[PDB]
Amino acid sequence: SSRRKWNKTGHAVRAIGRLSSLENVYIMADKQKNGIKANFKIRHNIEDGGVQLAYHYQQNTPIGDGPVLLPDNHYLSTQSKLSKDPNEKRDHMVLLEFVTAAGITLGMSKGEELFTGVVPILVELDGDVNGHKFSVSGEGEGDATYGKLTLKFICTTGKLPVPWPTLVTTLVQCFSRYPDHMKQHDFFKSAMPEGYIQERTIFFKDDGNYKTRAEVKFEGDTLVNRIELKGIDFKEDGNILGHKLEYNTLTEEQIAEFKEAFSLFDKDGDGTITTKELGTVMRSLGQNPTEAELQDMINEVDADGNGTIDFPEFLTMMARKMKDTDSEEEIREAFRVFDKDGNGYISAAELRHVMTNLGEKLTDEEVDEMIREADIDGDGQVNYEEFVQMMTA
Amino acid sequence: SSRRKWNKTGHAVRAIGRLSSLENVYIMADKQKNGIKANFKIRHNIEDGGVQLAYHYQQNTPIGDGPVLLPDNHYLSTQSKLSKDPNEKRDHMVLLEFVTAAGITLGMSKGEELFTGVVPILVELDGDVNGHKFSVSGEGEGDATYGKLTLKFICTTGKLPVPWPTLVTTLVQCFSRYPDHMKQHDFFKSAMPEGYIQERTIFFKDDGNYKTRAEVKFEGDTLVNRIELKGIDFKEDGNILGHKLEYNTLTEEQIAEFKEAFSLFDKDGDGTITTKELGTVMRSLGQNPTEAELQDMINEVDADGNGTIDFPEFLTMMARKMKDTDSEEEIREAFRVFDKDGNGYISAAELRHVMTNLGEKLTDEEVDEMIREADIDGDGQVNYEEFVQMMTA
Ligand SMILES: [Ca+2]
Ligand SMILES: [Ca+2]
Ligand SMILES: [Ca+2]
Ligand SMILES: [Ca+2]
Ligand SMILES: [Ca+2]
Ligand SMILES: [Ca+2]
Ligand SMILES: [Ca+2]
Ligand SMILES: [Ca+2]
Repeated sequence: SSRRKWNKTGHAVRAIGRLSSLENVYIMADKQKNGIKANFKIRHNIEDGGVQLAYHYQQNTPIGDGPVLLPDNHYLSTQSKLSKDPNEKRDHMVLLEFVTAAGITLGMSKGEELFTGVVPILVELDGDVNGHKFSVSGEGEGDATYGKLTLKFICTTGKLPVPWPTLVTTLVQCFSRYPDHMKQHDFFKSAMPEGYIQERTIFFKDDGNYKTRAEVKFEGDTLVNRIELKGIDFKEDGNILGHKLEYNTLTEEQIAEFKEAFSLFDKDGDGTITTKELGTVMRSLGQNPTEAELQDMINEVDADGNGTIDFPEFLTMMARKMKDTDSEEEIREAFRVFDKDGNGYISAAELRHVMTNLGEKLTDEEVDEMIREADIDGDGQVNYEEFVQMMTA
Repeated sequence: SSRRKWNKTGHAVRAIGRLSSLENVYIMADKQKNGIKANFKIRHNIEDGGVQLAYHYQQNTPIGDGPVLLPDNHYLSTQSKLSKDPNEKRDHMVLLEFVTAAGITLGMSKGEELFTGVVPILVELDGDVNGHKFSVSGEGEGDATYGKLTLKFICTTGKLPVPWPTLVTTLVQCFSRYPDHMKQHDFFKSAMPEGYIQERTIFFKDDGNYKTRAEVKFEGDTLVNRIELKGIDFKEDGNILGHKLEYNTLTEEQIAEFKEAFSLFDKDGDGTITTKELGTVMRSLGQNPTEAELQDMINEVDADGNGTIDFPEFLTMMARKMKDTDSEEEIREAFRVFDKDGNGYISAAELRHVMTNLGEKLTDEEVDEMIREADIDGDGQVNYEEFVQMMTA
């Protein structure tokens, strides 16, 4: 029973750790400066084990003179993916991010209209850390409907004197997705096109700090983020100047596939799936759930409780990994949806029917090429074994 | 791009399947009968692949004449674990379940008082399926504070003529946990001690049906469920009479360890952790978060949005499996909490301090035995490597 004592005590201590390790961006109004303030912590993994904490303090204020939206307390949730470009010989970072706003319970600007489509982005940074001067240039696109950013950054001075992950937060929160009931709390878009000034201090525990000032604004059709950074008090042999942090190089391909699938449900392209939209899709495939049943389905996956499914919630649902036998049954059920006449073979006619009903457009010849790619035995249709290979390999 | 077409289309079809496979018990009032009705579906795994659906329809009405609570629409969420007793030679089933009520947004009987502690349970069933007569007897305990049931059932007529999993739903929803804001919607406890009648029809797709009637009531200190079951139209070679269903024999031990840990937080024993309680625990270990920070922590794991953490939410948080490197860092952080003076060794004095502050009672000699079990090199303290072995092996 000594072991029972160790276990029970260890569980309680670990519970406290799981509860307190949140990396969300917590935002409040700053009415005195006609803007907002924020605070949060980032946990950077150290190579070969450990974490380097980075404590962030933030303030934003408008550049122009027009009225802006000042929010109730809330937070932003972010997922980032870092990678490398096989063809690029300069020191660089490729970045993909999804961000959503939450923390205000369902009971509920001109700049918002500037973000309804895909917007080009330019980022320019001049830095000086412990006297080491450097510059960074980036370009890409933002798609606020999905809370999505995609950019590539290059060090334009040679070798970057600090780790790329430490610069991610410095290198456009106007691209966050604010849900319908939170539109009156989106300070960032409300300040456009004239823009805002964003300032931070970032404290690296047991090491130095960065101080940053940036201007974020439209220049023509392009959203531009221009930044100055100064770092002081860094240790030559610490995790930053010593380059001891992990560069975390699920896949981009898969996420893009899931985005395309999401769009088949999201008929009006506003970035969320309503009961009306889900029902339209289900009826097109021959299932006719009631309004209450549709709402029961949505409720299960509705993380922020606003009653509709956004892309990150859809992504979470589809990313959940299954027991190999549960995944097997899921594929059998999918096969039955395609095989409309139940004869054990999916015909070209059946495949076209399912695709066009979902809302996809393609020619008969394109449908035939799909059957060809899957049709191992050459009989002109797709049997169950062929379907499994197509879906899982 | 044929493969891209297959993938995107398959994702949409699988999404529809994940959304529509809910097994929750959906409850509504039945005002005409002074009771409730419910409907739900159960998915039974078939050996070697597939699922056997069982469509459930349910009605409950009070036995006695006193006033009862008639609920707004809501649902019950259930997790079940089935197992065998190595010592038992009779045909049998061991069962562990946790059930909670939800589906009513935070904006908000005498029988309730009968369930504040641990209550003994007796279950008796007489059945007849396609003319095959059988009986079942079970005994165990219910602990509604945690929504917990534990029982063992025996077939008292010999070999059971149907699979054990098909009888689980028939074989005491008064043991469900209703959260504070939902107490006025708990019909089941409000009907006690006189009790209620529970009737169901259960339709097994492509096969026969069960019809059941049960009386659920107190006899002395014991909650008793006495049932008659009649099954008709079953196929001799189907999944039921053919015994082709899986018996799903995470661990009971681990769950009990986690329950003990939960109790260290839940100071007043009401089955939920408030910000006051979490703060009390954190302060006892030397951390002093503000009220707003405590609420931010709770919000992340607060599935039903009522603002506090119940045992199944705590269990979900602690069951989430980590990347091996993330789990490694979690254990390093736990070690630092124990090692108060930071010298790299946990002393008996330090271990006692952490345990007694959490609220555990034990003697100095019992603390020494814990150190002994972990102290591989015999120096009287626990170093990091010894701690890792104790926590992970
Ligand atoms: Ca939509
Ligand atoms: Ca939502
Ligand atoms: Ca067919
Ligand atoms: Ca074929
Ligand atoms: Ca409590
Ligand atoms: Ca809760
Ligand atoms: Ca020590
Ligand atoms: Ca030792």
